[PDB]
This record gives sequence, C-alpha cells and structure tokens, in this order.
Amino acid sequence: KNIDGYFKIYSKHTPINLVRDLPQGFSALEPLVDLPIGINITRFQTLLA
Amino acid sequence: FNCYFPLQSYGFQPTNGVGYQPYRVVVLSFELLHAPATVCGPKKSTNLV
Repeated sequence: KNIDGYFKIYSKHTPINLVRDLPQGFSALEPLVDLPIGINITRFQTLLA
Repeated sequence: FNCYFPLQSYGFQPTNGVGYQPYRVVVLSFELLHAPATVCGPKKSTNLV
C-alpha cells in the first residue's frame, strides 16, 4: 500500500501443505521497508520467470 | 555578413586577471514539493545515561 507518498511493504515466509486454495489458520505479517517515493499508483502487474 | 558560430572558446590563462581567470561555480538548487522530504542535515547525539 501507499499512504501519503510512503510506500509500505509487509511480508513473511512460512511452510504449508497446500491441500486446498488457502489454509485455515492465522499468522501475522511483519514490516519489511518503507519507501518515501511520493507518487500516485492505481494499477499493478506481476512478473514471472 | 551577420552570421557567426555562436559558441566561443574561453581565454582562461595564467596571464588572465582575477576578473578573467576561471572559477568553478556550483549553484545548489533546492526543492520543497508535496512529495516527502528525502534530504536532511546530519543529526547529533550523545552518550547514554
């Protein structure tokens, strides 16, 4: 997300056993960085190998 | 007639005077936009009590 120009990121890493679409559980996501870029964003797209 | 190459070389020389010797000029521009502040001065500190 991007709030007042600051672009914030939160993430983690965990193992799973992907039996279904997603797991029924709980786990919090820690912060990673906070960039004071200062632009408008309205769209995005993924990059694959 | 009334047609000259606009760019002209300089006479920067040891023979030149104070008003004609070269001077490395640096104009330091600043910007205060709605975008966030990214450059700041150095902060101080002290020991821990």
